[PDB]
Amino acid sequence: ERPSDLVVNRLVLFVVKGTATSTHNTVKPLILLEELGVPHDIYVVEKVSAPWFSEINPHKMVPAILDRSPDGRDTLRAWESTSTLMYIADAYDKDGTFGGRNVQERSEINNWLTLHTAALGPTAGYWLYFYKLHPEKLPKTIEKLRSNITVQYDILERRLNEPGQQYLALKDRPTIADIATLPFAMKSTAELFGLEFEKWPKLQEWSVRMGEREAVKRAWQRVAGFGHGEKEYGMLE
Amino acid sequence: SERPSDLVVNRLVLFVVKGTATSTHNTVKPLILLEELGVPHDIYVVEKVSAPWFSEINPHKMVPAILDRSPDGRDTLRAWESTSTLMYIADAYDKDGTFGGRNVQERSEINNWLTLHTAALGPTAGYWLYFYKLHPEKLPKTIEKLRSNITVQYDILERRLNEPGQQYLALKDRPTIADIATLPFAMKSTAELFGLEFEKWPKLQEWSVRMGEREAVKRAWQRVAGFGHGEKEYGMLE
Repeated sequence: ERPSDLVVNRLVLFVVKGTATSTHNTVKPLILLEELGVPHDIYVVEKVSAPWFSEINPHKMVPAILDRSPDGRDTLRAWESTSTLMYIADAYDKDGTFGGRNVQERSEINNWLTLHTAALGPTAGYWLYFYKLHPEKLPKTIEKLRSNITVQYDILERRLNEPGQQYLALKDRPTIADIATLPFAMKSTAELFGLEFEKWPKLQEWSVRMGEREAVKRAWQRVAGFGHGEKEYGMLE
Repeated sequence: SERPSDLVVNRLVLFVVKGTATSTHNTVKPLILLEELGVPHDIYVVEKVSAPWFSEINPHKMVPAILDRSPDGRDTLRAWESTSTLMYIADAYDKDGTFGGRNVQERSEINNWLTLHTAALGPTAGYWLYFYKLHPEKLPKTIEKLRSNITVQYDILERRLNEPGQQYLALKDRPTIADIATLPFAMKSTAELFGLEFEKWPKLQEWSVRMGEREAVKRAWQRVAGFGHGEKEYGMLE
């Protein structure tokens, strides 16, 4: 079965009702969609648990993307934020502006993108679970995860301190790697972790440089408002 | 912080450590693909991942890592994080898209299941092994929760493999970098280390034995166990 209003004519990004702690992963694909000007629709999921949604993403989370295939005969699906970034970059960044133009560029883009996906992303994800969602409070665990977040921030700082290394993967311009990292490496998010983000200056400078991009501003502005517009759930107009 | 005398990049150099039961689950992943594609490569057994010269190669101070020559051969590039190593090898040495994916459709599913493993099972297992063995104190209330999350992942993989003709995680027809990335953390030996009955997920076990029958996978497990236990313990192997 399926919902009535769910129809794919363009890329379809699945999000939830905007909050502080529900947007840090959904904003990632939205930043890239805003950077490339890809035509897309927003579908606000009421219950990620809903059986129809688990057929789209078996991990039962946002973001998730349903899109028609290149030919336009069949539809494609992408889930896990890092997997949404790659799929867009594959299908919409033909110039490799954000995906990488050759093997050498991609090699560094996949390094920093994957580092985030495997280290800082899960570490931050587990931290938020044990802090807010876990029925019991385990402060020894929450402390060890907060300790691991600083180890990651350190690795980002070290990289951004290297000569002319303005962005994480490439010196010259931002890549999906930078988009994947920004939501878990900004002053707002550091403060939530109970960290002084000034301690990592170059990582703070980097976050501000990224934050001043019009596409990043629009993404944060829009992702906050989803589910608080004229339509509470389903396909937004 | 000198780069060791014997460290030279004439071809793809895969960085590993001394082979154990604990030290081959991530370093086997790029080695499986290298064996599957028959890529010419060297093995460099790192004595100390803490060594400052190694931190210049992989700032996360872990294996696997890769130094390789650029396509033209004039420049030197690096790959670190097991999932990053697979994606690089596929990009540089899998032009047919046999494991990397041939078109957008195939890659979409390959990236999905690859990323799931990279973001969910991989980091969950890695945190589980840490608190169990490496963390000075043992906190039972936390460690149980990670084991409880490993099962939720095993359940998602079982649901996928139960779909009609879904012989492999990403694609129906053949194995991809997604399957190579998941295997080490979804096999009977690794399920028993987690204190789980791997029979409870039949199709996932069927998948795990079928992947083990592949000659490239057998060669990888064989070789990765033997690194550092040969005549040369550390440095570039021959």
